[PDB]
Amino acid sequence: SRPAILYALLSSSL
Amino acid sequence: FPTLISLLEVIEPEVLYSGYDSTLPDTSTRLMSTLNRLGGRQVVSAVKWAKALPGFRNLHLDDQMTLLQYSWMSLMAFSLGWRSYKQSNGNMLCFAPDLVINEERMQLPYMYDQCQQMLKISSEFVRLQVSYDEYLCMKVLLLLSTVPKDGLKSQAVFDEIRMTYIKELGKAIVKREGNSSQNWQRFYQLTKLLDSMHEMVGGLLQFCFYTFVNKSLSVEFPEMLAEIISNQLPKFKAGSVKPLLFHQ
Ligand SMILES: C[C@@H]1C[C@H]2[C@@H]3CCC4=CC(=O)C=C[C@]4(C)[C@@]3(F)[C@@H](O)C[C@]2(C)[C@@]1(O)C(=O)CO
Ligand SMILES: C[As](C)(=O)[O-]
Repeated sequence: SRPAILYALLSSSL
Repeated sequence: FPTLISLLEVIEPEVLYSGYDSTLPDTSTRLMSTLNRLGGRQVVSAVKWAKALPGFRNLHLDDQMTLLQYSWMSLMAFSLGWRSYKQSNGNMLCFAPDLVINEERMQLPYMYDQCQQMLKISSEFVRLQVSYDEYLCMKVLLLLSTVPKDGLKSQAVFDEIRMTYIKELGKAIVKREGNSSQNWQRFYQLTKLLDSMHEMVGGLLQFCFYTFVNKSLSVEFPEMLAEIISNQLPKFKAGSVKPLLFHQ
């Protein structure tokens, strides 16, 4: 599915 | 108020060290694994770079994800080209200051073909004598040069960004030379280069997918890249990806 770390970095959302 | 070119200069990521251990002998698997581990970190650097890129944060989050997934290899290969051009005039691949692959090291099994590919990019910079500012702008364009076949969630904003950076490449060319009509000849050459990048990178992308999928080669990938590659892999097999060309 969707690439986790890249997503975490781009949203920054707690 | 700071110029856009000067922002591009300040936000450019600093060259990473690989921390390769030159004590142990080189093997194909080890080298490729090291390069991938380095790539992982370089990509994280590129993401942080994108988030500070003027314009970029206005895109929809999903468009951000898309452009970075579609173009990470271009960004990395292009930077490699630049470093190789700057440090060795295109003679060696300068992955990191502590990891330089020269003529001799390329003779390893599997290495020769892939290295020949990456050197092509380098010699392009050599041929065209690209300047730093030209490079910085072209690099941004690469981020914005591959889109899904049925467009983006915020095509509005995308097209504006793309246009700003094209204009910027313009200023960079002018700054090298003045307002001659050789200026548009240069613009052609540099846009021709940007175009030829889809083919060159496509080559690298193929080796990457091959070494990722074919477990018997024992090449390792860090989680960052693995997640991205495995998501991006079906999308490329299904040819659902569209290059934006400047030419015919
Ligand atoms: C030929 C391909 C293209 C290679 C990439 C070329 C671009 C790049 C620039 C770097 O400064 C370091 C890592 C990367 C991002 C890379 F060098 C490695 O990841 C290994 C890589 C995918 C490859 O060598 C392999 O698939 C071997 O695993
Ligand atoms: C914060 As950096 C210079 O690793 O992109």
